[PDB]
Amino acid sequence: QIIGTVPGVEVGDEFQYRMELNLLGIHRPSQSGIDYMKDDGGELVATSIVSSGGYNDVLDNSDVLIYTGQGGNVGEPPKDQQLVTGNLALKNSINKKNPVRVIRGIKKNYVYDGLYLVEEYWEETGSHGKLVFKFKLRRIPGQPELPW
Amino acid sequence: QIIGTVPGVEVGDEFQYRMELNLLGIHRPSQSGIDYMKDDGGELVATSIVSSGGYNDVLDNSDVLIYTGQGGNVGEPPKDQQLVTGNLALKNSINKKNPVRVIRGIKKNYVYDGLYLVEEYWEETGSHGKLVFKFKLRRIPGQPELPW
DNA sequence: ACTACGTAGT
DNA sequence: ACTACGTAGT
Repeated sequence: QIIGTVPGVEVGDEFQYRMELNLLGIHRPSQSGIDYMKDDGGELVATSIVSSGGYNDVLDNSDVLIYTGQGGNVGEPPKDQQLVTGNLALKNSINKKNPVRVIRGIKKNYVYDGLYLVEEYWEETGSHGKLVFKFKLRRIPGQPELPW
Repeated sequence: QIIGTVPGVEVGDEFQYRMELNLLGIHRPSQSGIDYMKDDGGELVATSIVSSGGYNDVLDNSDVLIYTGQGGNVGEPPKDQQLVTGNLALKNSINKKNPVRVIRGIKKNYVYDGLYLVEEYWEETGSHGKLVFKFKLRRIPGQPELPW
């Protein structure tokens, strides 16, 4: 479990499978969009996220990404998302200011996008009355650009 | 889709993931235990099976393997297995006498076991009143032995 | 749409 | 036990 850059993995590197992300220490979960670990202390912090067509993420070709919290049956019946696990880790990552690897799903299937910081999160009341989290992430300046 | 030996894959070769079986043309399905294809004609025939702790397969260290049909919620509520798809392909493979690759799940995760022929199948009435298929497969003589 | 002898992590 | 922004094939 490593925070920040992973040796031998360059911005722009592409992968066919989630399991390659795991083999290379980029992103461990087989399906989950958020990976996290405990820091110096009991607190969870996020290490990497995957945005691949789930959940109405907002990805333009700018430095800012809006990333939807996991769960609540968003993207069984609708229910409130919960500030635990990966959602809570992303939140905590706001205070820690730790880098977070971002992998983006591409319609060969995944690209490493570089490091981002989580700048804030908020709650939204979906079209169903249920809570959804949104995390605003900003790419750290100085990284190679990606074409899209 | 190839019947029989796959170039560069030796009896005794091991693999961590089902997806490596697929990449190498050993076994295509991501989860399904039976892979099949159409032959000269409209008929399905089996090309490979995976025995990995599902379904009460009978695997001793002999040349004969008893392989359970798929479905029926065996290994939702219990229901009759059906002679279609992979089950039907294995059955048809009795008449075709075509080789069938056998991969065995090992408690790094999978081993290629060599080629077998399907010699017969039968039906069994499980402890639930529902039908289950059993296929008897016999390893073709002349192949390297595996330790167990 | 839907079946599937998958997987990792907590 | 249970969650999960997986997958391939038909």
